[PDB]
Amino acid sequence: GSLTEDGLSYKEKFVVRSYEVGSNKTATVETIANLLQEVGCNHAQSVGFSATTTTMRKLHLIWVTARMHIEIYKYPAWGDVVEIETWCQSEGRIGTRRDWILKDSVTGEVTGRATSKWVMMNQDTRRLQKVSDDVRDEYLVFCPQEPRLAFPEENNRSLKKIPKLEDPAQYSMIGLKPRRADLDMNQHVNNVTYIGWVLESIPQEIVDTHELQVITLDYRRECQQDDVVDSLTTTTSNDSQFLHLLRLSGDGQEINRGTTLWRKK
Amino acid sequence: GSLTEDGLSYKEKFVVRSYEVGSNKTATVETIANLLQEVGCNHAQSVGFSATTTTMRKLHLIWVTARMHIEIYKYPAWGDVVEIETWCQSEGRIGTRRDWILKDSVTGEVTGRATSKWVMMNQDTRRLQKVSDDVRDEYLVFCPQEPRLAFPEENNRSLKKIPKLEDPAQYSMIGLKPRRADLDMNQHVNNVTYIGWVLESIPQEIVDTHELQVITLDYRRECQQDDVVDSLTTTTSDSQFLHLLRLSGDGQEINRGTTLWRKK
Ligand SMILES: CCOC(=O)NCc1ccccc1
Ligand SMILES: CCOC(=O)NCc1ccccc1
Repeated sequence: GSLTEDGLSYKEKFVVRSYEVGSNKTATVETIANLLQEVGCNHAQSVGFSATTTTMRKLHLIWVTARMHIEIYKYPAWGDVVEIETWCQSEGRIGTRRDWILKDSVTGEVTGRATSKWVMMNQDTRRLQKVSDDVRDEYLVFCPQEPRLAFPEENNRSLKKIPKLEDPAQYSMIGLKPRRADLDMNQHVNNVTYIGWVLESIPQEIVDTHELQVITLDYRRECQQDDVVDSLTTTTSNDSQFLHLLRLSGDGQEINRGTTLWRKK
Repeated sequence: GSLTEDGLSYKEKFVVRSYEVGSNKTATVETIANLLQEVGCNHAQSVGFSATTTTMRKLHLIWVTARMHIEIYKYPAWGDVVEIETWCQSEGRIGTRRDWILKDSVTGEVTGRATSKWVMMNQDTRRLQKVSDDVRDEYLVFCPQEPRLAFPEENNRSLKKIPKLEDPAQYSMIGLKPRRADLDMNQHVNNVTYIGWVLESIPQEIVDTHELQVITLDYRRECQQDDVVDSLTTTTSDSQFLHLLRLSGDGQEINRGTTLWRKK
């Protein structure tokens, strides 16, 4: 992959693999989500991140995900090439945004888009805090300074407030735990695993007769390597919508909330 | 990916991804095993399986893995390229073999090698019958006919009988369930998941101080979507382990094997 001409965005091509696809022989939303992170990390490397600015490293600070939002119009087939463009933007003192555009390599038509909100956190204490002006200065030179949104629309679904699922839940999947393959290189649960866990409460019948169109996922706390998770779904609706809650079963601590939206094939 | 000049093997180059590596920033054996299955699939397509031969699809037969054996000398780093070459061979009417060699694309030096044993089964009934001369002969024209072995050496790890762990196990990890990411395009649990399930009972202190050099794994029976799996490990010894996968209730064996780890 590579930096565009202006050096303010990054593109990479991916061939969809046999094991990356579901029962339709098209890419799963967990697969899309892993390619979104691979191309993110490849952009980070390309602009010099050995992913922390100098001020970040001196204050033991990191980017962490507060929200992921993914809209898929077509899931690429087994053997197909998808093209993903990525870029970041400063959201002033609040945090940063990474956005993505997925294309069919052959047609050049937009097949997907995704937006994400990141906040600063102390790695040691886990305390959230503001982007300082020193840090802003530092990474603002890798970012288009005029707006560039994957989701421009005036009331797009990617910014909506998400409520807490009320007990009892219409569906549930109980006693979910990560294995070593769920962990990243820093031994934290991969952010994509949460997507998988949220979807495990969707009944097989919805998955067999529908196509996932939108997923909006808030991150509240992390699951540790020795935590166990309960996944809770309630239908809220030709389009099926759901509301989602992930919580630790060792006391019911909220770890993620979310909404999905599915159209019949 | 592409067939070699003679049309009798397939090579492919893979760039190791961020999420495919563990705490030392080199590929997991699960990443390696996923890459082996992708080059295998890509080879099947290249020689005209758009994987079932004629008379195979007529008597509802499929290839299923009996054994996977993997030896790693160096796990590729994050952003490195592993070049894997793969090829099949006839093992008479017993079954079929698929072999792999991995190399550092910049050095050309071998970094791993993998062998796998495959038998026929119906697919509706799942009865493990053997290779006829229609479910054969049709696939020999894609195989080197003279022997070509990732593991040539007589008396060698990859062919050894594995025994059954005796209760009580030294370590265990209980209540393992596959989620939808664990299923393939036929909604069967992907064979790579059992590898993950077997290593889950190796204690973290071992993973933190050693590197896995060898994994031998037998496949006895499939784990279904609503099955629950228990993973059991005992040191036999470098460290050596004996492994057993069994279904959480009745104690139905699904997998047995052994691993071998060198201190870093
Ligand atoms: C800098 C690399 O980070 C990403 O691109 N992250 C992608 C992602 C975020 C949230 C949930 C799942 C995936
Ligand atoms: C024909 C395509 O299948 C493969 O090559 N699969 C490779 C594999 C086998 C057993 C366990 C893990 C991986």
